[PDB]
Formats: sequence, C-alpha cells, structure tokens
Amino acid sequence: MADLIAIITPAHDNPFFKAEAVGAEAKAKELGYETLVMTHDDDANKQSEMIDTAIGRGAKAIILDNAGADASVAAVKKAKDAGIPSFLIDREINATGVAVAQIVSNNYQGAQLGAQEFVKLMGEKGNYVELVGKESDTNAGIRSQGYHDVIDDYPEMKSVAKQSANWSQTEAYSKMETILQANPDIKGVISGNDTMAMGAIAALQAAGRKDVIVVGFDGSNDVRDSIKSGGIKATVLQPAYAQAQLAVEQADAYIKNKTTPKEEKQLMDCVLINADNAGKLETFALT
Ligand SMILES: OC[C@@]1(O)CO[C@H](O)[C@@H]1O
Ligand SMILES: [Ca+2]
Repeated sequence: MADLIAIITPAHDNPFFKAEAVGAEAKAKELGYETLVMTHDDDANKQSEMIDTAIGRGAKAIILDNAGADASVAAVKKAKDAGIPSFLIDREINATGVAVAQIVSNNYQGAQLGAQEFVKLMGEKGNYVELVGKESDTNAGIRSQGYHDVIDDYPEMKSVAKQSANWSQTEAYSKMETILQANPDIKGVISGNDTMAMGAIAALQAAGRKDVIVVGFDGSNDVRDSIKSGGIKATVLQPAYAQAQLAVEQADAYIKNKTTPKEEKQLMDCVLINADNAGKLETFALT
C-alpha cells in the first residue's frame, strides 16, 4: 500500500555510491515510502533496464546517480513520459527540463580546494601526475579544470602524465604502476576521485614510493583512513549522504503536492579534508 521510491546508482564497490543509496533509502523510509534499490554498473543499457523495472513496479519517483551525462537523457525522459519524476544526485545530465532536480556537489569549487592543498603540500614545485575520471561523467572534466586553474599559477609544477582511470581503483593501480615506471621523478599525484587515489597510493607503496604526495576527491572512509595513517595527504568531501537525503525530500514534496524546487540544478558545497579534520569525518559527513 505504501508508495515506492526507486533508487538507482552505479555499483556499490565504490563506497560513494553505496552511501548515496543507503542515505536515500533511510530518508525514504523515514517519510513512509518503500524502496527499490538497483545498480546500473555504469552501463546505460543496465540503467535503462532498471528504469523499466521502476516503471513496471509503479515507483512514484526515481533517485538517480546516472550512467552517463548524454546517454541517460532518454531513460529519464522515458520515466517522465510515464508520469514518474526523477531527482538526480551527484552526476548531471546534458539536458534541462527533463529531471525535476539535479542536486550535485560544487565540483569546480571543491576541485580548487583540493588543488590548493596539493600545491601547498608540493611546495609550489615539482613533477606531478593526474588521474582523471570517466569521459561520460561531466564531473571528470570539471574537476580537472578546477585543478588546472589553480596549478597553472605555479610554473615550477609540471604535469608529466594525465590519464583516465575511469573512477576505478583497480584501473588506477594498474595505470599508476605504468606511469611511475615511465616517470620515476614524480613528487605528487592529484586524483579526480577517491577510489583512484586508493589505487594510486597502493601502487606507490608497492613500489617503495611512500614519499609521493597524493590528493583525492570525495571524502570516503577509505581515504580518510589513509590520511589518518600517513598515506594519502588530503581529499575533498562531497556531502553524499545529505545530498541523497535532500533528493528524497524534494521527491516527497513533489509527490505530496507537486512542489518543485525553484531551480532544477542545485549545488552543495565541498570541504577540504586533511589530517586536522579527518577524525571528524564519517560516512561522508563531518561532525
Ligand atoms: O567516486 C565518486 C565520484 O567522485 C566518481 O563518480 C562521480 O563523479 C562521483 O562524484
Ligand atoms: Ca590560474
């Protein structure tokens, strides 16, 4: 009898997406909804299958962390034309007026915070590597732009490789091994996300290069723990749990009386995480 909210994210092997799913589920149930939690594994066909499932089950709203900024438009529009609104988190789509909300972190602002800390830790000089995210996710390019708009003020810092590891810890490990072999004279690595930072720090440790400075982005417990143990030096918190809950709150308001947010596209502030506040961070929230 209870209304159903469908929650669709990428795979839960990245703790960011698991945390979004659990935060969205918690808020939905707190507000009296049943939930259907599905993963699309960054596969647009799987995402389309899951949206079909939400439609067939009669979901009253979809919470979506999407499988590609371009590829996801049609599936969101399919749900819309079936009378089911979507509230997107984390990742934008390249279309307005289709989703009811797109609630994302302020990726450019956050990336600048991380790069400013990276520059400081690097002493404004030295060779570095950059790991970038998936081309299909606009966050990858926004963060890389924020990083370079900071780092291009420091002429003694030089990028000696810039490679995508597709938001994957395992790809980042393998990539980092290759990059390090070709560029032993590196002083730091700046990563577009935390799973790639985890892969990079592990590859560097296996190579006996604990001297290399690594900065990530997301604020996961895994990277927090690395910061606490003297591994990775900093990251940038995206408020994943609160963002997922806010999407459900807006979904509920829309279901109840068609309240819509004044602006579809919404930003949430990021915060730098380093050794001084890592001990206040838990499951993508500071206390
Ligand atoms: O690790 C989570 C992400 O940083 C990677 O994919 C999306 O952009 C997230 O924000
Ligand atoms: Ca600049």
